[PDB]
Amino acid sequence: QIILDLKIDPGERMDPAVRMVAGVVGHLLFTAGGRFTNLTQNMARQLDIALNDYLLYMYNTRVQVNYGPTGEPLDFQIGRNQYDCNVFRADFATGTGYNG
Amino acid sequence: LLPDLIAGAHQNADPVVLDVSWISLWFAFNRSFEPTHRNEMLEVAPLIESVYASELSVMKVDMRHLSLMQRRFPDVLIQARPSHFWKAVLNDSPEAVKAV
Amino acid sequence: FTVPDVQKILDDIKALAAEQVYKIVKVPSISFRHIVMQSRDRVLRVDTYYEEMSQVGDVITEDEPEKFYSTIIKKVRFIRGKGSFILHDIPTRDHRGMEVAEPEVLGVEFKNVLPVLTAEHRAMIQNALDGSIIENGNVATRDVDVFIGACSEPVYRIYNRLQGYIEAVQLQELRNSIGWLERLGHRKRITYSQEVLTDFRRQDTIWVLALQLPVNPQVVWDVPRSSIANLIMNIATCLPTGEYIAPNPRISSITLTQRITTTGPFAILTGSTPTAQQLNDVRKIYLALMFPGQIILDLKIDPGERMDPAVRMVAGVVGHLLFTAGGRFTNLTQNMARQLDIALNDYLLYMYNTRVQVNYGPTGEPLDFQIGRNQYDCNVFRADFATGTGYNGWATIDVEYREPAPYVHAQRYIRYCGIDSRELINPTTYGIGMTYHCYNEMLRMLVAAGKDSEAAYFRSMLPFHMVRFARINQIINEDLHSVFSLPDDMFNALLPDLIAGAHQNADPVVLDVSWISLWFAFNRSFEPTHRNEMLEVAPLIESVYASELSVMKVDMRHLSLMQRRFPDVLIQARPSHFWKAVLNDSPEAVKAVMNLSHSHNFINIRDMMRWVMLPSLQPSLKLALEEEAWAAANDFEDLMLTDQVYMHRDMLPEPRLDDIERFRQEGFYYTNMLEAPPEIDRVVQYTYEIARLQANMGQFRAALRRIMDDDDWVRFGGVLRTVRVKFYDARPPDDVLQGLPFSYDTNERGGLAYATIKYATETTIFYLIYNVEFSNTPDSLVLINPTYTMTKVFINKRIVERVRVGQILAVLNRRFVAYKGKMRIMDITQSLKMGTKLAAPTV
Amino acid sequence: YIAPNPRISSITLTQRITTTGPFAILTGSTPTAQQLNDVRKIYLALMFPG
Amino acid sequence: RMLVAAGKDSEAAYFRSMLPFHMVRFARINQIINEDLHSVFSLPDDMFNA
Repeated sequence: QIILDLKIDPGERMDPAVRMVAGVVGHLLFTAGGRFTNLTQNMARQLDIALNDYLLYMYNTRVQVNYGPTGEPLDFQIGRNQYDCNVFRADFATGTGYNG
Repeated sequence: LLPDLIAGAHQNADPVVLDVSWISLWFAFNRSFEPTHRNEMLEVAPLIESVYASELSVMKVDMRHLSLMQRRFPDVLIQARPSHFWKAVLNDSPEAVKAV
Repeated sequence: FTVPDVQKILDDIKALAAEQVYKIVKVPSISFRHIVMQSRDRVLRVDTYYEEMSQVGDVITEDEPEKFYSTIIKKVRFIRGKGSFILHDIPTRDHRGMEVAEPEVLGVEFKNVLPVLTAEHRAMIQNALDGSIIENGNVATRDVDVFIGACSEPVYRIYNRLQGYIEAVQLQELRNSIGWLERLGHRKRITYSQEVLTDFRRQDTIWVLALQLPVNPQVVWDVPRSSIANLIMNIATCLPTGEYIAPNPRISSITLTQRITTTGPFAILTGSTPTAQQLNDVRKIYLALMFPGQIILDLKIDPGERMDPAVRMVAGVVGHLLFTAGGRFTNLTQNMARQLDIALNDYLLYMYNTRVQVNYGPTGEPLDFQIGRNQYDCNVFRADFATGTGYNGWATIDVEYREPAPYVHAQRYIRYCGIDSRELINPTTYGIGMTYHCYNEMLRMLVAAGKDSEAAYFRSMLPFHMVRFARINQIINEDLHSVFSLPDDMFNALLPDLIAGAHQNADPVVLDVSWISLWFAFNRSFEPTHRNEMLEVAPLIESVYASELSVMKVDMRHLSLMQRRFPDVLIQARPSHFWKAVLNDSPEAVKAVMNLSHSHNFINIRDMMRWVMLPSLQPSLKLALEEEAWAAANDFEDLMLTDQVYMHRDMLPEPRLDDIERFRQEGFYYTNMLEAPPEIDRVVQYTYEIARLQANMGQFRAALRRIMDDDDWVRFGGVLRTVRVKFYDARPPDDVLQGLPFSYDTNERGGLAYATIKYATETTIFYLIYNVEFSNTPDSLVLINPTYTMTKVFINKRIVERVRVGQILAVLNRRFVAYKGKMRIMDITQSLKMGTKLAAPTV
Repeated sequence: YIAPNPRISSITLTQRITTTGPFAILTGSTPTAQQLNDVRKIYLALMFPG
Repeated sequence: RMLVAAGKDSEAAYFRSMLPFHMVRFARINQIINEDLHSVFSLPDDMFNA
């Protein structure tokens, strides 16, 4: 029965890492699938972008990435075991990528 | 509600939309909720709404009766509008449920 | 940054974005009025719209067609702004168990005929008032009201069109606008908001948008010879500003001053210090690298300056690495390549010793030899744009079409030396172990020349090199994607454009710098620590700009067809006349925007004609309103100008009052309005030439008196005349009654006779009412000599009508839409501008 | 007598960077009385051919 | 075409920009010659062709 949203305004300044960690905590802290909902589509997409960008920006020596066909975020495979991050995208009918 | 929101169907129950900040998610990640005591008015919770229900019951009843004369008598109700008897009953009524 | 004129004009554009043409009222504009005579059952119904146009503008004359165009545009804008209103919070009452409207919201005023009515008429008008109903209809699954009112057709069509526009906005446009905008937010790394769509009233609120969001790229691109203008305004609105930083000096300390006793050219150029001109030149170089093809660098050597050999050989060997100028695009003209190659051929020969055997090539072309123990063929490093060798993009993928782009005419993702623009860069550690072909081969031939120190230097600052191309990669592939970018087929032609030697295409601008400038560019790196602040308003700017362009396009399309419809009044005219007519009636913003382009290169009328036959137009409310307005304004009869005028003697009626009461019950009025044009046998066409010869012979006035004794009609000229409406209660003045539709003067000067004849340009229509007194004789108005009137004008449209008691309400045939007073209306057009930029992580 | 548009020789791109004319050294020049006389003479020879 | 062949480009660009001014100056001089000067004191075609 309650819907959240994300606020922007120029009056505040932050380290960009807040969103980098915020995508992770959002995917680990809300439920957006099953038989109900807690998110709306736009901020779910924003969290998807945040998690993708956290999985992309890295500081050690580089590992190899293979990008997928479409321009949707998380369309790639990564690393030595070739783990597919495409399962982490959010869809309301399916509900992958959250606590539910 | 979930098919309503995912299909855009017109619904009676609006899910209330709120807004938080980005770093607030990470802060809420590092907290826990502990109710060291329970609400006192819980011990008088049920009977309250019973009184609530009773008042609503009463008003619903005379609402119906008002409609009767709209069918019964057109000439003394030349300017009949449902808001007329709605406000007439809603004036002579306890202010509590009206405030609710 | 920007020159202040462009900043001022873009601020003016944003200001011009934020005004409102539509209106929200409670009762629509009143269109019909009733004049009550001494007649108690017949009144004069007059639609006030006709007289309302009749009092606007100045007289039309054939000598000034530009003023004619200005008046036409003014009247069209008058009718356009006349009906731009939306009904909201409409009053009503309730009886017969049904909600009934108000006589005011009917749009018709007849309050001044009630007290002279009778009992039966009051009963009938009461029943007719009770007749009107309001239906609880629906639109887009939202409840609305339907009722019947009265309005003139030209306003009604614009009202219907705006209803269609708002229905289309409420149906599909805003969702796809939001989706498009969010795709830009994803790609451009810019965050937006939807808070205003998410209150607890969102389900029952009517949305309004003034600007359509998705912008057609061809509408900006079709502007002829505006490529330079698009470029300059792109770099004005999208180019950000960072800072320059050098790497650790211990690098250059250990690589080119490992030996202290000896020295090299690089050892002397690494201790150099710049001046302001070199910083400006490095600015120019980075500007060139942020825009391939359109910006090309050239060379200057100042007359007061002298070059140094160390400077030039270092310049060549470093410029082989700082540019990509081959393959499918280019960066530098051929002269640049020739001097860089000459400097290379000098650098590979200054220290030539026994331990290196070099086989000189037979050709006289410079840089033709083989060097090293492998005896590598150094002939590859010729700079030909066909193969692209000698640059950085040689043997490297640069142009690709990965995913469906937001901006449909720009699909590109430009990747220099194989790096990708999707990974965010950690510049302190990124780039230790990435490489490509040309850099490695350059290292191999540097060692093959025996130059150890330069090899160590370049290998040391390989990460520096590639990370500043990484920053440039970011600044090119996320910020600069907009409708101002170079179109794909347009972009494909630059290499044929450069190598062919012709200029059918737009010629890219050129730029010039110095030799040591590229050295001072090499050992610096750019960082975008502060992005430009006008990014979040760009989509709004395009939608307005595209709207104004489409407005002038449709104005050209219809106004170019004026002369064919009216030959006799636009005889001496030119297309330049309506060109200046619309230049006088447009805001200054688009004029300045086309000033930045058309100042450099010339345009002509056929350029505009081909521009306006281009079918590119951008969806907007103003376009819809104007298009249906000009469609409604096609009949110039509604444009209060006509030629159906006649000078004909008729007699005013002078009635017999046998019964005062019966005559008073009926409504008698006079008008010299003509029901139909007369037969062609009773009228003769007169021009200036026949009148001139008539005066010349000396039988001018006598001919007119004779032909009018013949009781005929005269059509003085085919020149249009302004029309004017009057109402009176008494006799009109003699000037308008007995007046002549022409002018004729003759004087004497110096033994000669002079004569001039004019045709009247101002004509009027008027209505006369007869009021009688009870104690009057039946022959009170009877005169021995009836009066002469000599003005007759014909109009198709029934401007004024005498109406009986019941026929007044037959006008009720307009289907009007209403929104409930418990609704609310907002607009979120300026809400397009909101948004924040996600600064990339930086070290 | 009318001078040409100043924007033909150069165009600006930002606050500091701007193109320069190939004949920039000759563009910044102003005639004398004799040079005005010569300009008049050229236009008169132009205006009557032959 | 000659200056393009001569490797000279910026001068060619300046002239290609300059051309319309040149030809409209000559268009106006054509108007002056053919319209303004029609008088008996103009040279007849015999002398002009001789």
